[PDB]
Amino acid sequence: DAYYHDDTHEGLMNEPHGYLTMDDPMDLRPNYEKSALELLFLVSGGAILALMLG
Amino acid sequence: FQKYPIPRYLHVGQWIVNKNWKWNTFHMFFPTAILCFMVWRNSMISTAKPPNYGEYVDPQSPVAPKAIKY
Amino acid sequence: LFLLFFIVNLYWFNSGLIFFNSVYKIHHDAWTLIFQTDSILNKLKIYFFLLPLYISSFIHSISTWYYNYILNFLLFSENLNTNTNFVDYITYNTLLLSKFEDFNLFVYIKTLLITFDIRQINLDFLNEYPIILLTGLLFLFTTIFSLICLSYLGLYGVFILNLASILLFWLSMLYYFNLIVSENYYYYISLGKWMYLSNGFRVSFDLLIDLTSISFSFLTLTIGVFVYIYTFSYFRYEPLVERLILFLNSFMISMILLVSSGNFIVLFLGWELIGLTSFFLINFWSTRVGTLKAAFKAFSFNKLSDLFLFFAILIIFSTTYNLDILSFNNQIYLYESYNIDMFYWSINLIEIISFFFISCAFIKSAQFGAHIWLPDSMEAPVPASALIHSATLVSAGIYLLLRLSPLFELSKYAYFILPLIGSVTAFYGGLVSAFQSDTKKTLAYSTISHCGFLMVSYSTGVLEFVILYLYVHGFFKAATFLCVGNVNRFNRNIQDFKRMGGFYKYLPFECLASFVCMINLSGLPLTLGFYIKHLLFIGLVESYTLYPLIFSSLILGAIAGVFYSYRLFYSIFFDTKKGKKAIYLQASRIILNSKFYSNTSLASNLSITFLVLISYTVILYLYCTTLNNYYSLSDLKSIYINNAYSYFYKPDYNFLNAVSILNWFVIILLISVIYLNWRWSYYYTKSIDSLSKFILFSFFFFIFSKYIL
Amino acid sequence: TIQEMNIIYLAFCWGDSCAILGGILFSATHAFLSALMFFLVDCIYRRYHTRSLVEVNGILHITPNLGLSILFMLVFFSGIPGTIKFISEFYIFSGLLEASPFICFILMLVANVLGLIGFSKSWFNATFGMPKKNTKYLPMDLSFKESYIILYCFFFLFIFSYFSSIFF
Amino acid sequence: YAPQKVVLRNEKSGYYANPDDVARRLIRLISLHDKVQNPSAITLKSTWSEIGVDPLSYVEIMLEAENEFYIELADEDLERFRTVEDAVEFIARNFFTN
Amino acid sequence: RQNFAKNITTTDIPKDSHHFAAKRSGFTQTEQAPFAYNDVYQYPKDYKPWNYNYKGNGVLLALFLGSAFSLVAYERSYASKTGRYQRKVQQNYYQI
Amino acid sequence: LLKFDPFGFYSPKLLSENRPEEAMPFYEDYPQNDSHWNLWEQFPEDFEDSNAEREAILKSNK
Amino acid sequence: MQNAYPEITDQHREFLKKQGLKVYEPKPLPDQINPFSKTYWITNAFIIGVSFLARRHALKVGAPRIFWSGCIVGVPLAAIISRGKSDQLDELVGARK
Amino acid sequence: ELFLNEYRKRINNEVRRAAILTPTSSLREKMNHKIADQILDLSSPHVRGAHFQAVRSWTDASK
Amino acid sequence: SVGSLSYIFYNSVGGKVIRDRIRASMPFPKRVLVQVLPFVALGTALIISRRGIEGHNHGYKQ
Repeated sequence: DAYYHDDTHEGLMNEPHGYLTMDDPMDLRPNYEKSALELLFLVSGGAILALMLG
Repeated sequence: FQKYPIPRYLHVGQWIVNKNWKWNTFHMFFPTAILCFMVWRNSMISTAKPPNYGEYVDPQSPVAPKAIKY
Repeated sequence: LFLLFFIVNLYWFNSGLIFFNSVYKIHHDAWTLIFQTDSILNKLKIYFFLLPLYISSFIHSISTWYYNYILNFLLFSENLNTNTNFVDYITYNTLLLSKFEDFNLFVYIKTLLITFDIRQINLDFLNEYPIILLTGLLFLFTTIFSLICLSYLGLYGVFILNLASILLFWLSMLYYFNLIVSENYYYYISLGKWMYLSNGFRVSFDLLIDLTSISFSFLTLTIGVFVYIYTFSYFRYEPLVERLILFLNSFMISMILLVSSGNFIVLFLGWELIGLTSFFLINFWSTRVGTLKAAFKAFSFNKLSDLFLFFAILIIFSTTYNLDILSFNNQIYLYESYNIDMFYWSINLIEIISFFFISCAFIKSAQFGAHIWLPDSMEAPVPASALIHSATLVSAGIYLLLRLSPLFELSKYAYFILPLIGSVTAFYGGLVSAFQSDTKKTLAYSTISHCGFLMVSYSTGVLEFVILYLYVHGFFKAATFLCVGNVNRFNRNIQDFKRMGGFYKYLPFECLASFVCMINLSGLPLTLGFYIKHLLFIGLVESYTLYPLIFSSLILGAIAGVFYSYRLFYSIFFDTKKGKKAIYLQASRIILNSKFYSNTSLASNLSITFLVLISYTVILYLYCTTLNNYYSLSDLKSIYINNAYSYFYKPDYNFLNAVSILNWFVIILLISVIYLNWRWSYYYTKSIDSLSKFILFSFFFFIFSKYIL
Repeated sequence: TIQEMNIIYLAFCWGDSCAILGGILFSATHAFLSALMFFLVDCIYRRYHTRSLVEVNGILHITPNLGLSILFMLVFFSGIPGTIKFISEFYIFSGLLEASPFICFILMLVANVLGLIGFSKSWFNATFGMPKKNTKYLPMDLSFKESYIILYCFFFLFIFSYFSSIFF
Repeated sequence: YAPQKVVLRNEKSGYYANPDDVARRLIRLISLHDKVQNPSAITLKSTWSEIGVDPLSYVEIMLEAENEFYIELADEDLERFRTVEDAVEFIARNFFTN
Repeated sequence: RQNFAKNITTTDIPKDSHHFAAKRSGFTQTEQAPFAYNDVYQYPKDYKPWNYNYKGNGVLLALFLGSAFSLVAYERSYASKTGRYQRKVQQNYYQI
Repeated sequence: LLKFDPFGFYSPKLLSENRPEEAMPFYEDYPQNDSHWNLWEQFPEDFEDSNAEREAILKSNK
Repeated sequence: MQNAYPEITDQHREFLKKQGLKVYEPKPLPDQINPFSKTYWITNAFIIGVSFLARRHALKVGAPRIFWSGCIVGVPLAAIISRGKSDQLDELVGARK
Repeated sequence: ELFLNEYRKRINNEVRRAAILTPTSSLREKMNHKIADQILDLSSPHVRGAHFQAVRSWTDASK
Repeated sequence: SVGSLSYIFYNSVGGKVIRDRIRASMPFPKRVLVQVLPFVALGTALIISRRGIEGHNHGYKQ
């Protein structure tokens, strides 16, 4: 186009950013809700695989 | 439209450019191709095609459609 | 050191294997020398040069053993090896060389290497096993993963990944398109059992790649490829170009799934998917509730279509206990003489199913009454509108009619509703498009008119004409949509051409390509649109009770293409400068003069050029496959054959004179649009003089070319 | 929830015929769908401190994960064939159509069109728009707990279609 | 690219178009009117009555200014303008001025 | 309200104590007292907040081993249901 | 919204998490995730936590 | 089950063979497609190896590893599904059991 | 009841097979030979299909 | 129970960065235990269930 600013010189061409979730990366709590839900997901997947897949 | 600032904390895709997008494209295309190849083999196990040119179906062959014997 | 020792050991092992195999085969040295009778010199003889064979065997003695233990741990079987003590099993297996029978080290390596050769792919394998499924899955999964990984892939990453997937899909689909259209190929691909639907009944996710499916899918995929390449240009400096691209890809794959359905459940899945993806495409400007209302009107109409389709499928299942489309089509004739006791009425079984399918088709493929969502669906970006209007969303009803052709052959409701509604819709759409000042609304009403014409063509009983009309309309409507989208972007999001004019200089390629695509789209004489409209009028049945209204509407809608095509082209490009001064002056500054100067994108220009070229090639191929003296099209799976091809092959004089009446109506309309002076001009007198001399020249040219020489 | 519960209760009005199968499947499907929808309402009320449509809109632009969850919840609630709501609808509606075709059409028209249109209108207006007011008080995106609960609801609604058909 | 740090909105000069260019274009457009006797007597501080512009002439001039500057001006804002300086300030601070 | 202990013992909080420097001289008669604690969190250099930073192989290995167990279990189940010890492989396999 | 950064990846975040006012107590900031699914405080295995101060003072007094 | 079609004579079949026609018969799956073949399992092993190497490379460069991991997980899943499909007694259009 | 539904499903599968192995030029004749009669035999009253209850008398259930 | 408790008590010691630091500051046997222990227990339970639902012990085989 007429007057184009490339990505390197653009001041508002964002690189990927943002927090993926609301969990604090530097959170010091022994919070286990995420671990419990991950365990639920993994055990459900394994039960489907190890009991029902074939 | 004129570019405007985007919050740093917001995980939005507005004017997002990844400087390493080539390797990401490689590692998101090729494994996807492999997965689709495996699914393609699995679905090609169950695939039906009509007879080719010059080929007819023998009505008494097991391939021919069958009727229920009551 | 390591490499040299490995090479020496491999050579020794291969020599030992050759010695053993060349001495074991004929069952004389099979055992005698192998476990020779002690004689410790002999023992070292057999344990020293067959040592590479023995040592490896020792590994085979310990690798399998532990492996079996793993199974014993994982499966609770075999009671492990209590019969042995690990001192008899190891000695027995290690000293037993019968494992190395007819086995060579280099031959195994060669077989490993030749298991990935691509020179032996062969063409019969491609014919027998459709690779198009692999590329379609690749496109679908790349689209989904790009939707999930919008941060790993930036603008360029998303564009390149989806471009590669879509190009592989298009290249794969061209070969199978040729095979299916010409050489009577089709495939039924079962992707495993999908889900239970009745007690003991399980439907499977099946796909049917046949003539109807390949036609719709190839049209959709070509339009989608050349819109996707164009989409990146149209959304140049917009916040969510990756989002627009992924929405387009999702809508494309939804339509491909819809047209490739093998069951009514995959059909309903594709219907709902195209509905929701169109809703998301229309509601691209999520920050606007003004877009939300239009997208929600489209969503409501799609939900009504889903209700009708679901009820029709439920009636089919309750009648036949079957959901396979092929089985339903080939056995629905048995249920013609059937009725359903619904409330106080006894409705014919075919009549009610056809009513529901036809309502579902009419809502999607916009017909009169149910069309009102399509003009409001222009809030979507231009690439989205091009995909929606050229094919896909408005061609879904045509796909419903073509896929279930045997059902609608035996329906009195279809016989009465398809031609009447089609002609009314064609007349309405063409007439309103002839009066629209917005470019996108003009093309939307043109799409409505051509959908009505497609309904009429289906009512004629000839499915080849339906396919030809669908292809021509889709290709040229998509190209015209891209051209008017470039025009709208140059005009800075003002779509009405009352603020345009003089854009030929600023948009030369757009002007010329739009001219070509409009003369093809509007069915002007000597063009493919003229051919498809002539074919439509060839097969139009005259036994309808409302034939006067039907034929009058068809004529008035067929003559309406000239008006909207001329108005759009001339007002956009060659009218006076009705636009704003900022549009013209900013793009005409002397500093901008360079070899890079362009008010559009080189990628947009190349995409439109290649789209037009491929459209011409495909339409010519279809014409040769259908309209030639040698009919080479594949089976359309329809047993209702009328005599409409007789008037195409050996017409009578009355039909030629009627089509001549239509041609002269078109000529008079061209004369009107070209020479009528609605405004004062310095050339007003000279325009009348030009008209007079043109009339006289035409008369004398007719006199000389017919009689004198 | 009232609509789904009445539909399920309809399937048990034919005694022990082959209609309780659809009732059981729809019971499970409505359990998961109601859990997901009330969890989404909980997330909205904890983020924006409101549930009314006139107070919160434009969730997709400030809380993209919540808006995506809302949209996919609507997709699942619309009886998409891949999930188990479509299976339950197929069972019950086939049985009712063979029992009473006109009443089956009336039930499918009112539930799957008018009710669905209203339900989507009240959710689409919340998902889209502009969250212009109270920019200082705008919340953050979805946490891992809520994201995983929503994903588990989606995963069950999808994968339960592959359960053994012996009992269905 | 973005500096990876939090960067706030830059108000800059507060004008989305050059104030001097907008003022000169507006004064040239005003001088085009038949009832404006002296273009050289037009100043930003000058009033419409001072430069001899009646309400109807002001309506015409403002409509042509809207056509020129690629914007539309509400009647309340147009009546809010008391001087050429006010008109130029409103046009230059408009985000859509072109 | 939250009542957990910020001063964890399992590890040391990654901190940057040089970003903010507390004032220690040149105070005026109306200035406020400086702040005692000025350490700020220091994220890893290769940390991306927009994705999962999971760089392990545990989940992949667990899923792969579960799938392999499913495969071998299905093989044994098919062998048993056919009345054999191991699957009998036919010389030719055809499409279903 | 532009300046909002509660986790301190783009705008540095104090361990004190806020500068207390000269008229307010040093209360912590409310976390973005107010989850109460927290275990008891986790200490490393083989953690020596004996009251060494009291033991030393008692030894001195003994 | 019965033949369901009007029977034709062996003389007619011989005449058709004389005219160049060939009787349609199902063809066995190729080693690539057959889930019980050394070629199939060598392809699976190659997929596993290249997927692990590409996971290493992606971790090095920050590219996603989730899709290569999905390939690794689905290599035995695809085999399970394929062999279950091949073992079931049901047929659709393919060779008769 | 499930076995009669299996009969209908098998006849539908054989119709699908005929739709692929036999072109439309001669499919309906071969279908009207034997298959169509069995399709009409395994119809809405004779098999439960998707219906809630297969309304059978005690004699029909015993048969 | 052992797998569920081990998975949570090892993967719920803090945020992402905190957990990464804690797991990095571990001996190799401790990391192996953190990974191997939660998987082995659940996998063995599922294997026991699979052997429960199966009949490989039937003697009428050839």
